[PDB]
Amino acid sequence: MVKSKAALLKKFSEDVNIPEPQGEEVLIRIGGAGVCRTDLRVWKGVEAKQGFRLPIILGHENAGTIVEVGELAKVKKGDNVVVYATWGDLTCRYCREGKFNICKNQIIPGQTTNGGFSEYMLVKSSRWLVKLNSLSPVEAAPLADAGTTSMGAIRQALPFISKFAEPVVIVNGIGGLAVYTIQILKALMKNITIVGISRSKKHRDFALELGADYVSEMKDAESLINKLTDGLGASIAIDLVGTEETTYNLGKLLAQEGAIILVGMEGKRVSLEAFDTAVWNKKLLGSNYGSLNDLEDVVRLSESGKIKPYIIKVPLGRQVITP
Amino acid sequence: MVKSKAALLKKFSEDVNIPEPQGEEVLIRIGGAGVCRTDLRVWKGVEAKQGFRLPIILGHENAGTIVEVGELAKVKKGDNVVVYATWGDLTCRYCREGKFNICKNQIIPGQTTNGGFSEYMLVKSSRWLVKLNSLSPVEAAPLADAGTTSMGAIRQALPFISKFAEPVVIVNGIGGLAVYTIQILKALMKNITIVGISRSKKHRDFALELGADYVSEMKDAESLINKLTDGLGASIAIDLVGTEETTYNLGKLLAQEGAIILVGMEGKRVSLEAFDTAVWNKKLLGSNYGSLNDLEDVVRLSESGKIKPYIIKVPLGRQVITP
Amino acid sequence: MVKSKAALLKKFSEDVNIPEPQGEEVLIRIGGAGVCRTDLRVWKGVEAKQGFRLPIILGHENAGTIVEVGELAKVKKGDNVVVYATWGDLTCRYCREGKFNICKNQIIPGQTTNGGFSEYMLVKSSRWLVKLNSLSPVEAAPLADAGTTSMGAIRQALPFISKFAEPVVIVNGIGGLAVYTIQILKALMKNITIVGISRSKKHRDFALELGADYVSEMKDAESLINKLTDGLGASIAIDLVGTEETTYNLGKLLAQEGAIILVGMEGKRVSLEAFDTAVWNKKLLGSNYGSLNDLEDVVRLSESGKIKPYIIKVPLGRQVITP
Amino acid sequence: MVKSKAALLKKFSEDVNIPEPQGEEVLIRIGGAGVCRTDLRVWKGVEAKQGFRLPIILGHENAGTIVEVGELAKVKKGDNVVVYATWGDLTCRYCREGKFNICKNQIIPGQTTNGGFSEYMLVKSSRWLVKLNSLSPVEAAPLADAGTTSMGAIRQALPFISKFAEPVVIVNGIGGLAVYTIQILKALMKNITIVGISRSKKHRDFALELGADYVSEMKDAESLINKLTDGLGASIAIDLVGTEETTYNLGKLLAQEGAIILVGMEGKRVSLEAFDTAVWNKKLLGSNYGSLNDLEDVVRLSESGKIKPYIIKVPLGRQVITP
Ligand SMILES: [Zn+2]
Ligand SMILES: [Zn+2]
Ligand SMILES: [Zn+2]
Ligand SMILES: [Zn+2]
Ligand SMILES: [Zn+2]
Ligand SMILES: [Zn+2]
Ligand SMILES: [Zn+2]
Ligand SMILES: [Zn+2]
Repeated sequence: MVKSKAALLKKFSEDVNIPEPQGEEVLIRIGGAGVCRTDLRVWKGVEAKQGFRLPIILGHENAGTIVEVGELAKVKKGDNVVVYATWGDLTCRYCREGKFNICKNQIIPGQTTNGGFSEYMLVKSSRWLVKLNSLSPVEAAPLADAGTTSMGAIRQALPFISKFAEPVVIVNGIGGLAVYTIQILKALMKNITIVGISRSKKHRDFALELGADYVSEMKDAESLINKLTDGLGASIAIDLVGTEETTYNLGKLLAQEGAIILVGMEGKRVSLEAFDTAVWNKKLLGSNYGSLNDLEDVVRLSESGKIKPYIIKVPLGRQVITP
Repeated sequence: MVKSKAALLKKFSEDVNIPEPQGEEVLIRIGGAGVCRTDLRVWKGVEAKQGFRLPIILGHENAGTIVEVGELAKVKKGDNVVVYATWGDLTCRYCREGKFNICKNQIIPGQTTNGGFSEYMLVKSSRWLVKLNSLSPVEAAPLADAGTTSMGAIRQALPFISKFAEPVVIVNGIGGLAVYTIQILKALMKNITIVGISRSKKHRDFALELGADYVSEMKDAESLINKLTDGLGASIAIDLVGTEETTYNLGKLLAQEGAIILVGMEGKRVSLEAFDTAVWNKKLLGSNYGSLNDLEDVVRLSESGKIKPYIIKVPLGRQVITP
Repeated sequence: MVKSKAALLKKFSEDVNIPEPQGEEVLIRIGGAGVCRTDLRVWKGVEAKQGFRLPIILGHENAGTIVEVGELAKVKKGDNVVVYATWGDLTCRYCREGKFNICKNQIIPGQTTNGGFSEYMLVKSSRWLVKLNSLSPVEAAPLADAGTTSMGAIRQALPFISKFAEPVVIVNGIGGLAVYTIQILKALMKNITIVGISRSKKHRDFALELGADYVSEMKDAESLINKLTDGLGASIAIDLVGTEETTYNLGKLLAQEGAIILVGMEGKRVSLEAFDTAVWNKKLLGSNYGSLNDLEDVVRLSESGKIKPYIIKVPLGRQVITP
Repeated sequence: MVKSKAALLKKFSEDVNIPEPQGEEVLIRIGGAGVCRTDLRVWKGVEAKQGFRLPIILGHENAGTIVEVGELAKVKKGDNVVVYATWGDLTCRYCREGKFNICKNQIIPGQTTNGGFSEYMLVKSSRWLVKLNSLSPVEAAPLADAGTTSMGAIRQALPFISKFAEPVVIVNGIGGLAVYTIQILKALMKNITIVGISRSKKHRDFALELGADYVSEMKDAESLINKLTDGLGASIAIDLVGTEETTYNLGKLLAQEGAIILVGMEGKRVSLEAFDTAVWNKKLLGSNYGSLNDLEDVVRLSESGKIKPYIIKVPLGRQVITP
C-alpha cells in the first residue's frame, strides 16, 4: 500500500493510503487532474451518482504515468496515459456496445471512488487507459473529460451539420467545454460557421480566440443567425449550460429538423416551446461524456497540433492540479 | 364557380362559393372531413399558422371524390382520394426532400385556406391526392391527419424500438391519434409491448381495445415498466398530449438512449429533467404529420385490413363530418 | 488439468487434456456443439483465420454448463450458458464499440483455438458467456452462431425493411442460417413478406415450414416479386450462399436503394451489375456474426417461444454434437 | 417555335426547332453544356435509359439564361440557372422523398429527350432550375452533373468518414468527377487525407493539383495506406471508374465496416472478394447523381470560392460546349 498526498472532500464545505494493484489494475502517478464544474456540484452536495459516499478524493479528469501493475494489466511501466473516467460494469447491454459512459452501474474515479486530486491513483483496469505518445499528462488531463465530452457531443451533431454546405453551429456557454468543442469543430469541419453565445463579454472574446466566427448575447442571436443563414436558422446548438432558459431560446434559433445537443445541466430542468419543437421536427439529444474511441481521437488531434490546450496549472480555459 | 354548403369560422366562438380548378388543380366532393384537436385550437384562436385569416372553412382531415379537374391535373374523375394536408411551396430545401410537412410556407386546407367542412373543396394540385382503391372516403378521412401523423411518429421511433428483442413502447394520451398509433405499431411490430397511459379509466380501457398490452396512470407507470423490463425502462414514448408534465414524466421512464416522440402540443412548453436527460443520453424528437409515402402506407394498411377505423359519423375514436 | 474426449482435426481429411481456468477464465462441460458449413471449409483447408494452426478441436457453436472458474470469473458454477464465439482483443477501436465480431485479432474457439467438439472447453473470459435461463444447452447451441449471425444480418436489414408498409424480404439459401433468419424476421416484423430462394424443392418446402410466405427458384423470382410488389422490387435480400451468381441475381430483384446483406461466402467472389447497382443506388453490406446483445436477444426470443429450434442430435435444420 | 443550332446523334458514329414553353415550362439559352463519359457511352450505343430514342441532342450537363416562360413557370427572364438533369415523374415513392435521381420513369435532357448541345433548350418545369447568383453558366455547367454526382457520393460517404479523427479517403479515377469529388471533400472536411489512385502519372499529378494529399498506382496502394493508417485501412473509397478489378482491389484497402461508393460503371460488372467483404462487414453503395439540394450546395460552394472549375471551353478537367 502506497502513501499519497490528496485533497479530501469530507463535509460539503493531507496524506492518504492507496492499495497496490492486482489482476488488471494499474497504479499511476498523477501528472494532471483537471477541475470541473461537476466537482463543484459534488463539492456542494447537489450531485451524487450511484456509489458516491464520503469521504472521497475528487477529480475525474486525469492523466499521469504508469508506476505499478497487476499481473494481468498488460501495460508498460513508464508510459504516460490519460484515464477514461466512466468505468462500466462490462455486463450490461450498453457496455456490450462500448457505451460505458451511460452504464447505470459505472464506477467513476473522483465522482464515485477515489480520483486524481492525489499523488497516486488506482485505475481498476488497464482497459481504461489511453496512451499519450507525446502530449504531457498535464496538458492531456482535460481530454479525460472536457475533451471527450466535447467529442461525444460533436459526434451526435455531425449528421445534422453535414446536411448543409454552410451550416451555422451554435456553441452556448464559453468555459472549459467550449475550449474543446470550438476547436474540435474547426479541426474537423472546414466550412462551418460557429456562433458563440454567452452573457459575458469576456467569454465572448475568448470564444473568438478559440475560433468562433461570431459571438452574441442570446437576445441578439436570432437577428444575427437570420442574417447569416437567410432566415434558415442554425443546424445545431451545443448547449454547454443547460437551463430552462438556454434550451428554450436555443430551440427557437434552429432550422427545421435541427437539434440541441444537451451537455450542460446547470438547471434542474430544461424546457422547449411545444409548438416550435413539434411543428418543425426539432430535437433535443442528451450527451454524457463519450467512448474510448472519442478519447483516443481527441488525444490524436492534440498530438497532431489540431487542438491547443488552454490550461492553468494549479499546484494542489481549464484549470489543472499538478500533481 | 360551384355552390357549396360549409361551416364557417367567423369569430372565435351556410352556403359558400368554390372556384373551378385550373392547371393542376382538382375539385373534390367531400366524403369525409375529420374533426381534430387542432380545429379546436384554431376555433379558440390559440393557434394560427402562416397565412391563416378569417373567415375560413376548417377541416384539414379530408377524403372524397374527384368531380372536376384542371387541364394539367392528370387524374381520373370519379376516383376516390384522400387529401394530403400540408401543401409545401415546392421550392425550399425541405420540400426538395419531400418534407412538405415542415415547410414554413405551407398552405393547409382547413388551417390556412378553405378546407373540408364543406360539400366541395379545391385541392391546389393533384400531387396532394392519394388514391383510395377500396376504402370509403368516410372511413379514410382520419388517415389524412391522425393516420399520417401516427405513421410519421412511428417512423421516427423505429430505430429505437428495433434495438431491442422485447421493447416496451409507451403511448401517452388515448384519443384520435392513439387509434392509429396503437394499431400501426401492432401491425408492423410483432414483438412489441405497448403501454397506454391516460388519466381516464375509460380511455385506458379503450387503449386495451385498440391493442395496448398494458395500461397505467402516469404515477404508476414506473413500477409497471420496471417489472416488464427488469428495470431497463421503455424504448420509446410517443407523447400524444405534450405538456410540461407529460414529457418530464415520460422522459424518466425511458431506458438510456431512449426517446420521446413529441406529437401533442397541448401545453405551452415541454420540460425534461436536465440530469436524467443529459446523463443517460435521452432524447426528445418533434414530429409533425408525415410524408406522402406515410399517407400511402396507412391507406394500404387500412385497405389490407391491418388497421380498423373507429369513426363516429357526424352529419354536418375519431369523429367524421359527412359531407 | 482435465481429461476430455474430443474430435481432432489433424490433417485436412480421442482423449485430450484441458487446462484449469485462471483469472477470468471459465471451464464448461459442453452440452451442445453445432456443426457449421464453416467447419467444413476449415476441415477442407479452404479457410484459415489468423492464429489457426494444427491440430485443433473444431466447433465454434457452443453451449454447456459452468463447472470450474478462475478467481476473477464472477459466475456461478452450475449455470447453463451459450458461448459467444468471437473473442476480441478488447483493445482495438472495433472492440471499443462492442464489435468483437470484426476484430482482426479475434480468438475463436473451434476456428483459431480449441472448441466444442469435446467434453470440456475453456472459455477465455466469463464476459463471453450468455446465461440460459430455461433453454437447454443442446437446443441453445446453434444460437451461438447461426442464431447470432442471423440476428446481426437482420439488424443491418431493418432500416431498409421499415421504409415500406408491406416489404418483400428475400432469404436466399435455405439451410442452418435460414432456420433462424426466417423465424427471427417473422418474430419481429408482423407485416413482412418473406420469399425463400433455393435450387432444391426440398429446401423450398422447408422454407415454407419455417415461415416463408413464398418460395422460388432464382430464375422465376423476378416474375413473382414483380407480381407481389407491383413492379417495385424487394426491400432486402439476405444472401446466405454468397457466390458470384447469387449476388448478381439478387441485386437485380431489389427496389431502388435496396440492399443485399451478404452473410454467405461459398464463392471466391461476389459480383453485381455495375449499371443496376450504380444507377438505382443499390447496396451490398457484409455481415459477420453479431454483438453480445444479438446473442442475448436470440436467447430471449427462443426462451419466450418465438423461435423454435430445428436440431438434429449427433452423439459425437441444424446438427448438434452432444456432448 | 424557336430555331436553334444543335449537334444531333443520328447514328451511333445543324439547325433544329424548339417548342415554346407552356404551363410550368421554361426555355433557356444554353451558356454551357458539359461533355461526359456518359455521352460517349450513349454515343457508342452501349447505354440507353428508358425513353431514349433517335435522333437526340445529347448533353445533360447544362447551364444558361432564362429567355421564355410558360404562364405557370414563376421565374424571372434574364436569370442565369443550372439545370437539374433527372426529371422525375413526381408520383412515385422515390420522387415523394425528392429522390428524382433514382426515379425509374425519369426524363433526362441529353439522355432521354433533347439536351444542351444546342443554342436553346426546353426545360419541363422551372422546378428543375437552380439559380446562379454570380457564377457564369459556362463555369457552372459541370455542376449539373459532375458536381452534383460528386456531392451525392460524398454525402453517402460522410458517416463513414466522420467515425475517424484522421480518415484516409480513396478517390479512384482522376477525371471530370475527381475535379469535384476531391475539391468538395477538402472544402467540407479539414482533417481528411485523400489518396488519389490512377494508372496514369499525368492523372495522378492532376489529383495532387486538385488537392489529393497522396497519389498511387492501385498495386502500391496497400503499402501506402498501411503506413498512413498504422494498418487500419481506408475509411471510404469513392470509385469513379467502376470495373470488376477496381472494386475488388478497393474493397481490400478498406478498414472494417468501410465502404466503396460506386459512382463509375465503366465495367459490365463489379466484383468483391467474398471473404474480405463478409468477414469484415465491408460495403458497396451505389450512387447516381444527387438531390436538388446537392446541386444548390455545389453552386454555393462554387460561388463562395471553395471549389474552382477546371474547364475547357469548346465552341460547338471538364470540357464545356459554348453555346
Ligand atoms: Zn467533468
Ligand atoms: Zn454497463
Ligand atoms: Zn389534426
Ligand atoms: Zn417548402
Ligand atoms: Zn458458423
Ligand atoms: Zn479488437
Ligand atoms: Zn454525366
Ligand atoms: Zn418518380
